[PDB]
Amino acid sequence: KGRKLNYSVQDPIANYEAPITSGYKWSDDQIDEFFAG
Amino acid sequence: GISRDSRHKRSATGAKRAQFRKKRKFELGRQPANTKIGAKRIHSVRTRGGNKKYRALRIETGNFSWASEGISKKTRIAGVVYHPSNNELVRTNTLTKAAIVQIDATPFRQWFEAHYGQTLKIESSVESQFSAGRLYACISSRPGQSGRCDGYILEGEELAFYLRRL
Amino acid sequence: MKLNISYPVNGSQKTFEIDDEHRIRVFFDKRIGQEVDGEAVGDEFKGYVFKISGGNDKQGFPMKQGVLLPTRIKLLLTRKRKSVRGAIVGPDLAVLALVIVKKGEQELEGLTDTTVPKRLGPKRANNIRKRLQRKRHQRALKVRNAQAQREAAAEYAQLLAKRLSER
Amino acid sequence: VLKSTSANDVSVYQVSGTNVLEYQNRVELIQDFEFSEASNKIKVSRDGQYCMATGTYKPQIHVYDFANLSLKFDRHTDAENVDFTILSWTKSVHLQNDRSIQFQNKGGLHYTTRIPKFGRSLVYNKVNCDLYVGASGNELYRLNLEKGRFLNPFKLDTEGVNHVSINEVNGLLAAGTETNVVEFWDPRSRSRVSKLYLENNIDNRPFQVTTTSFRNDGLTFACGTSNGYSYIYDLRTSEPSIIKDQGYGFDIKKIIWLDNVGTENKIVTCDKRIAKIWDRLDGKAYASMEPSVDINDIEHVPGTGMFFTANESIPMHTYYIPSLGPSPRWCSFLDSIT
Amino acid sequence: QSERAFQKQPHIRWYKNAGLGFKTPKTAIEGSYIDKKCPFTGLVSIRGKILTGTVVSTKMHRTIVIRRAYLHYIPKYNRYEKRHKNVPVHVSPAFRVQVGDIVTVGQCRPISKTVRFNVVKVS
Amino acid sequence: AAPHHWLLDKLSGCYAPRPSAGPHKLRESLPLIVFLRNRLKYALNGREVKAILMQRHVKVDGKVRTDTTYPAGFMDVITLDATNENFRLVYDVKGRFAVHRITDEEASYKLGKVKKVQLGKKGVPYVVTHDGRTIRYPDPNIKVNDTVKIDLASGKITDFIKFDAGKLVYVTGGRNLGRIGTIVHKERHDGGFDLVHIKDSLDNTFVTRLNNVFVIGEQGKPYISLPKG
RNA sequence: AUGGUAGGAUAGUGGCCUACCAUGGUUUCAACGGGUAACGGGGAAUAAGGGUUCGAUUCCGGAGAGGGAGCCUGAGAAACGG
RNA sequence: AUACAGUGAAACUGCGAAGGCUCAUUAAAUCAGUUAUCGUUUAUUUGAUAGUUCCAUGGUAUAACUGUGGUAA
Repeated sequence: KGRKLNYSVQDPIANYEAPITSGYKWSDDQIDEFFAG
Repeated sequence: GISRDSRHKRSATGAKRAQFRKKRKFELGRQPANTKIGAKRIHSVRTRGGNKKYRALRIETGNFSWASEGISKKTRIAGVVYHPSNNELVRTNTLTKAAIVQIDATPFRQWFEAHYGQTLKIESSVESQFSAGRLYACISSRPGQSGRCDGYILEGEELAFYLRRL
Repeated sequence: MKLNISYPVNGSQKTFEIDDEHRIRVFFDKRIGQEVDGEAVGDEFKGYVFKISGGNDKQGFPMKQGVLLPTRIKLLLTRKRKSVRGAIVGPDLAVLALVIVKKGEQELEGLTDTTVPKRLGPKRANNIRKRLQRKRHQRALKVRNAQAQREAAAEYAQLLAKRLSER
Repeated sequence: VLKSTSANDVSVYQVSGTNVLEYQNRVELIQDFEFSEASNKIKVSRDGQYCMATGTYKPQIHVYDFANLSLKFDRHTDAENVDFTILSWTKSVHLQNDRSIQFQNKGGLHYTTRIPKFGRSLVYNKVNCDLYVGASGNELYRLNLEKGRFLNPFKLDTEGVNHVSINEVNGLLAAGTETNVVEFWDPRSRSRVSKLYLENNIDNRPFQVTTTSFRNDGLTFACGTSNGYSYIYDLRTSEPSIIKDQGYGFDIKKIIWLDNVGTENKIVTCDKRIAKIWDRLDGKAYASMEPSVDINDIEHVPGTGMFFTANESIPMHTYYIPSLGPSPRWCSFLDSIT
Repeated sequence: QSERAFQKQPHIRWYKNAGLGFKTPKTAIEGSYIDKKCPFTGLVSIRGKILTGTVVSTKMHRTIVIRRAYLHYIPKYNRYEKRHKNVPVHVSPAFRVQVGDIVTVGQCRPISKTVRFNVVKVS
Repeated sequence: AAPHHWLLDKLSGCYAPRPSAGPHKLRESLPLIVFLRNRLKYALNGREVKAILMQRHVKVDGKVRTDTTYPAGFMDVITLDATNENFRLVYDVKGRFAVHRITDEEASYKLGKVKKVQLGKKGVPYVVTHDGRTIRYPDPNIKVNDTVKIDLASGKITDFIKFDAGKLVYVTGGRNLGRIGTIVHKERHDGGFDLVHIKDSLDNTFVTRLNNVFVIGEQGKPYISLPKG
C-alpha cells in the first residue's frame, strides 16, 4: 500500500483550474423539488 | 515505458541524493503493447542494427499444441479468465504469455477423428470440451517480442492445476 | 486570370490572359477533376471541355488535388509544414491549369493547328518491340561448386569417422 | 460525389473509409488521419476546432486543427490510454490502462499522478472543479483541480463501475456498475440519492451497465448494458423504462444525444460493430452507420450532422448525414462535393 | 508445493550438473522441488568465482545473507581492522541454514537486484 | 601513448598506431608498421612501409594480408619473400616482443592454444584458437588449454600437445608474462590463481592463471626453436 | 524499502515497471549523512644523471546547441549536422 | 566510327566534414584496474560455412529533358 493512495497535496494541479459561482443553472431548491422522490 | 537502470531507485543500503543524469539511448523502455484479438497486425520495430522485432497487437491464429502427442495446430482465440500478473488484464481481455485462454477446438476434433477414426483414454474434464468445443490452453510464445501466439493445451494435471485456482 | 490549356495527345500548351471575370465565373467553386464547358468561359470556343489540373495562385502557392477549403492552409508534405492553397478554385487564382479533352467548334492557331513531336524512340528490347555464354558459365561454376563443397564436407566427415573408429 | 450506403429512405456518407480515377479525384478531408493500425478514442473540443484522437501503438494525442485540415502534433504518451476528457483551450486530462493520470498542457505533460486501483472512466466537473474517476471496486475517486487534494472516495458496491457521468444543468452523478444498479450520487452532498435497478424481459445472463449519459434538460438519463440494449429513464415512474434490443448486441459503448442541433428527440447508440440512431417516444431507427470494421467508440460534432469514429483499422471514419444537418464551416464544401 | 499459479514446473523431474566439484543431493536430482534458480537443476549456469563465509540472517525465504570476514594486511595504522561483508543468496534443497553455518556460493546470472551467488555447499 | 610490449623508443612521435581489428586482441599484438618500420627497420616511414605492403612482400601465416595495422599477435610467422625472411615472434622475459628468426620447415606450421570445443550445429566437433582458426574435427580428448599444430598450407591440425602435469608451458599474461621453465609445482584451484608453476635459474616459484598460460612442448623437446643469449 | 511468483519492456540478466504475497535489508567489524587549498585531487601517466610534494598528461561533476516536451535516422546517438 | 565512343557548365551517384565552446560544484556511485556474459548487441578485421519442379528471357511508371506558367522570393 506504499504508492497506493498517497493523500498528499501536489504542486502543479493546486491551481490548474478555477471554480464558478452560479454553476448549475438550476436552483438547489429545484434540486430538492426535483428529486424529492 | 521509461527506463532500465538502478540510478532512479534505491539499493539494498538506502541511499539518497540521486540527481544523476540525462537518460541514455540504451535505457530504452518501449510502450507496453497489450496484445488483443482483432485482425492480425504486427508492428515491425527496429533495434540493435537490423534486429527487427515483431510487436503483435491483434493476433488470432494461435498455434496451440496437443500435449500428449505434441500436435501444434491452428485455431482462434476467445478470452483469458485468470492471469494475476494483472487482475485487470483479464477484465480487459488482452493476450499475453502464460495466459490461460479459451479455444474452439474444432481442428483438434478433426485430427482426432482423422488419426483415430471414431469420435468422442483421454481425461473426462477435457472430454467435455472434446464434446462441447471450447478447451483451455495456455500461451507460450511472446507476441510482444516474437510477434507470435503459440501455446500448449490443458490436459488433465495442468487442467485441474488451473481449475482449482479459478 | 490566366488560363493554361494543354492538348496532350498533340502535345500543345498555351496560356491565355482572360480578363472580364464573368467569363471566369464558370470555374468558381469547382474542385480539381470536375469537368467544365467552353460555353460559359467563352463563345469563340464552344463545344470545349477542360479537366482542370490545379494552378498556382497569386503568391505562387500551388493547390494539391482534392482536399477542401479554397483558402490557404498549412499541411505536411514531402515531413514539414508547407503552405498549400486549397483544391477548389475561387476568385484569387493567378494561373489555372486546364486539359482540353475534346476540340469543339473553332480551330486554334496555338493549340490545335500547331503541335510538337515526341522526344526519341525506345531503348529497351521489349520497349522497342512493344548472355547465353554467361548461362553456360553460371551453370558450370554452380555444378563445380557443388562437386567441390558437398564432396569435401563428407571427405572430412570420413576423417571424423576414422578418429571415432580409432578412439 | 461520394457513394452512399443503402438505408431506410435516408442517405449517409463516409469519408476516410477502408476503401476511401479515385487517386486523381481524391476526397480526403483531413490529411494524416491514419494511426498505427487501430484507434483508441476520439472527441471534438467545445470550440469550433481542435479535435483530439488518442493513440494505439506508441500511443499519441493527435490534435487536429479543423481550420487547417491536418495534424498539429503527436505527444507519444508513456502508456496506453482508455479514457480522457478535454478541459478548455489547451489543457486536457487523461488516464491510461495502468492506474496513472496524465495532465497535458500546451507544452504537454504537466503532471503524472496516480489512483490506487485500476481505473476505467473519468469525468470533469465544471462546478467547483473535481474530476471523478471510476475504477474497480468500492472506490470512485476525486481529484479536485482546486488545491490538488483528494476527496473521501465514494463507497460503491462489490465489483466496481464501467462508466461515470455527471449531469450538466444540475449535476446528478451516474456510475454504471456491474450488478445492474446505477448508483446515483449527489455532487453536492457527497452521498447516495438512489440505487436504481435495471430490468429487461429476456435476461440472458447478469449483464453489466457500461454506458451512462444525460442531456441539457436535466430530466432524462440514457442507460446502457453489456448486451446491446439501450434504455431510457425519467423520474416519472422511474421503475420501468423503454428498451432497445440491437440486432447483433455485444456491448453498447456510446449512447449520445442530439440535444443541440435540429431534427430533435433523436439519439445515437453504438456497440462494437454498428452505430445506429433512433427517435425518442417510439423507439424506431432513424438511420445506421455500418462500417467495414469494428468500432472502439464514436463521437458526434456539435452543431452539424457529422460523426467521427475510433475503430480498429488504420484510418478513422467520418460519417456525414445530409438530412440530420449540414456540414460545418470548415467542411463547407462537403455539401458541394456530395 | 504449489502456492502460485502459471504452471509451477521445471522449464526444460529434470536434472543437470554444473560440475566443478559441487555435489547434487539426491532429492535435488529426483525430487518434487522445482529448482527454478537453484543451480543444480535450475535454469542458470555456473561461472566466475566462489566465496565462503558464515551467515547473519535467513529471515525471508530464498534470502541467505552470508557474512564474510577476511584478513587484509593493513599498512596504515599497522593493525588489522576486521573485515565484514554481506551478500543475499537464493535457497537450495540441501540445508536449512541457521546462524553460524559456514557455506560457500558461486557466481551466476543476477537473480534479484543484488544476488549473483547461489549456495552449492554446506559443511 | 604506447604499450610496453612493442619495444618502442620514446623519441618517435605523438600519435601511436592503433592496430586494426584482426585475429588477436589489441593488447596482445603488434601491427606491421611498428614491426617493419621501427623495430627491425625495413622502412623509414609510413609511406614506404605502405609502399612495400602494396608490393606485397609480407606473408604472415602463409597469406599476404597487405595492411599497415594488421595485428600480428603471438607466434604468427612473419614471412618476407626477399632474403627468405622467416620470423617467429614470441615473448621475452621482460614483456616485449622478441622476434626470433627461424627457418622454412619451422615456419611451415604454427601452434595454437585451444579455447573451447563445441557441439555447435549439425554434429560437428569444433575448435578455436587465439587467431580463431575454426578447423574441423579434432579428437574427443581436446580439453581446454591444449595445443594444436596448424598446417599453414591448408588449415588442419597436424599434431596435438596434451595439457597435463609435466608439460612445457609458455605464460603470456599477468606478472609472469613471458617465462619458461614450467616445473616446480602444479596447482589447479577452483576459479583463480590456478596454473602449473614455472622455475627460474635457482628454480623459484610463480603464480598465474589458466588462460594466461599455454603449452609449447615437452621437458627438453619443444619442436619450436627458441632464441638464446 | 527487502525478497518471492508471473507477465510487460529489453540487446539481454535484473522490482527495470506492474498484479499478488511475505516484513524485510544496512549499521559501533563504522550505515547513512557534513566541506573545501573536489581552478584541486586521485598513480591518470611520462619521467628528467641532484629541482626532493615547481618539474609530463587523461578526467574536475553532468549538461547545452534560445527554453523545457514529443518523434526520426543509424554497427554506434535520446545527433553540434532533422 | 550514320545505335555508344574525347573536352565537359548543371543534375543523380560513391564518400567528405570521422569529433569543438561555456556553465552549476559529484567523495571508490565521477574514475582506474579486474571477474563474468551457455546474462547480451555488433558494420568493419580474421578463420570457417547451402540439395522439395502434372496440362532463348518477364510489366508500366517516374526522372534528367522539352514545353506552358505562377510568385517579391
